[PDB]
Formats: sequence, structure tokens, C-alpha cells
Amino acid sequence: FEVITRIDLGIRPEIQRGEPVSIERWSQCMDAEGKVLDPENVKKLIFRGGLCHAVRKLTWKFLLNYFPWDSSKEDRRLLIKRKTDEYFRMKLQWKSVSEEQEKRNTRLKDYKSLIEKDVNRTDRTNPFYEGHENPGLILLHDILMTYCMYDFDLGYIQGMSDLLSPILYVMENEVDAFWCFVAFIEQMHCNFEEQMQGMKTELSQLSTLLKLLDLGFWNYLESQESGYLYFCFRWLLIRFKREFNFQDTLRLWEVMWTGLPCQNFHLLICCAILDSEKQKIMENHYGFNEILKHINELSLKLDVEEVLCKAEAIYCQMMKCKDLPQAVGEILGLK
Repeated sequence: FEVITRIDLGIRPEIQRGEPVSIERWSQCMDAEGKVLDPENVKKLIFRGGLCHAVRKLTWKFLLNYFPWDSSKEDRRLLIKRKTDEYFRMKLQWKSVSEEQEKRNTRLKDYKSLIEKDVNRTDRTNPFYEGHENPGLILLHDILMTYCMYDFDLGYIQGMSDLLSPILYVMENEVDAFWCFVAFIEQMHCNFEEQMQGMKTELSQLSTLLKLLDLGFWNYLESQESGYLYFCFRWLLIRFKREFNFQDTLRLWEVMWTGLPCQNFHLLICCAILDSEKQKIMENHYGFNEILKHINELSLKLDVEEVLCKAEAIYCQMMKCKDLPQAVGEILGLK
């Protein structure tokens, strides 16, 4: 990819972020039948400004494909009844397993133990999941176990509880959170498969983008044998959840789930975060262990909307570049 030396990315444009969607604004977007008037427009609005927390319960169901965009209120009433029966049907499958039975099913037994390890260790500082006997933690367990019946090949992989946690918090319904969680995992599903590709593929795509953006930073990582980027693993896997506040995570996910501006936006978000730290890493001659240390110290110290601006800015800077390597163009979906 030495075509990147003869390329030029001139100027990073300034991005104007915008304002979150109010209850008022959403009401204009929904029809009297309950239909979303212009779903592509809605996505445009959610992308720049995000969503206010009140409307977040209903709108997330659309973003996460639980509620189809072309659907009406009557469509939904029938849909919810179907999804609910289907949910408790599956829940019964793990919940009716006996003590004798569980010993003789090792993969279920093992999934079950991973869930308990991860659920009792989850955001215990957050008011939803903190309590003597917390209802939310029980739902966390139940929703995850039911997912193992839904997809048994996948079952549970550590970190999936961190992915469900915000969704349950917004939804507050066991069934609703489940089906939203399902859709959230399906887009990423490759990441969690036994041989993790899409953790590898996404990390490869990330390296390809960084090669074009800062070539020297890419080379320095190769010098330290950090070229495959494992300091970004937790970023991509948990979708930055560990790197932001709960309320922060909610906005970051909202904006991403619109699927704008390009096909993989989360990769540019990695670039946006890394862009500011490029010098500090190279100057100090860190190396892998020290780099992981520097990035771990970025946690909770990051500004969401600065990140979302840089990420969008890098996209504009790229799409406006007329000569672009096809390798990069395919990742963003410009080809």
C-alpha cells in the first residue's frame, strides 16, 4: 500500500455537532397511525444530535430493528405479542433444565457459570444494577441465558453482558431488551465466534485506515511489533463501553446504530481517539506495554462529542479525496 505516499488528504473540515432529538421533534416524525414518516430523515437527525434520554426507550427499538421503520402501531401490537411468546418459549428451555440434566450438559453448564461470573461483576456503581437483591441483575442473567437457547453455537462470551447492560437499562423490559440485544449481536456476530474473526478483521481494517492517515505512526507500531493492534481490542469488542460514562455510551451507540455516515463508523471512532495520542506515543518511544498503559488511562477522560466530531471529520476528509486507495474505499462503503 505504498500508493498512500502519493495520496494527499488536504484539510480536516470542522464538524458542527448539533442538538439531541426532543420529544417534540420525535412527535413530528411519527404519524398518527404510529408510522415513522421519513425513517431516513430520522436517522439523519439522530446521527448529528443524538437522542434525549426520554425518547430513548422508544427510538432505540427502531434503531435496533425490534420495531421495523415502516410499521404502524397495530403492526407493533401484533409483533410484540409474537416476540413475547417466542421469548418465554425459549426461556423455558433453559429454565426447565434440572440439576441432573445440567451436569450432563457441559456447554450449557459452562455458559451458565460464565454468565454468573460476569453478571455479578457489572456496573455495580450504576443505580439500575446496585441493590441488595437487584431486579436488573436477575433480568441480565435471564436475558443472557435465553440468548443461549436462541443461538446455542455462540452461547455466552465474556463481555457480552457489558453489551446488554445499557440496552436493558434503556428498555426496562425483559422481552424488549432481549430482542434488541439479539439485533445488536447479529451485526457483530463474527466478533464473538470461537476463532474470533471480525475481531481480527476489524483490527485489520483499522490498521489499513491508520496506514493512510498517519503513515509514520503506522510504521512506529511496526517497529515495536505492535502492528496488529491489541490495545484496541477492548475498544472494538465492547464497542467502547469501558471507555465512557454510562450516559456517554448511550449517545455513542445511538449515533453509530444509525449507520451513518459510512459503513463502519466505529473504526473511524478508533482513529478519532487515537489521533490526539499519536505524538505522545512516538515521542516517548513507548512500545506495546506502555502503549496499552497510555490507552487504559484514556478511560473516562474522553469527550464523546469531540470524538464524534473527529470521526465524522475524518470521513469527510476521506470521501472528499478523489484519489483514494480502493482498499480504504471499500471499508467505508464508498465503492
